Amino acid sequence: EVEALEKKVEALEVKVQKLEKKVEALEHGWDGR
Amino acid sequence: EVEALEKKVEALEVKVQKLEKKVEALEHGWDGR
Amino acid sequence: EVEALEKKVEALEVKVQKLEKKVEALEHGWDGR
Repeated sequence: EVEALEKKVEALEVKVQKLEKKVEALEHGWDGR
Repeated sequence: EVEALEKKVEALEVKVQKLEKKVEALEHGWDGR
Repeated sequence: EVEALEKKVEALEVKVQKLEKKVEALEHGWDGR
């Protein structure tokens, strides 16, 4: 259970980092995004 | 503790999926968003 | 392990709340964002 939760949490960290990059690109208009 | 963490992690998955949909809509301009 | 996971989950909640605010601002154009 705990190890599986560690994996789901890391997966969420990956998804959140991607969202952060995409949101910063939209907020700042980077490269015309 | 562990079961409560499982619930919080699932709640985060729900919030992250919603954010992903909203961000993709903004990035692609779907339906004028 | 479990307490460390509790901390990572709270950190994710903070990041997700920030993303939600930023996305709502972009979706609604708040304050010209």
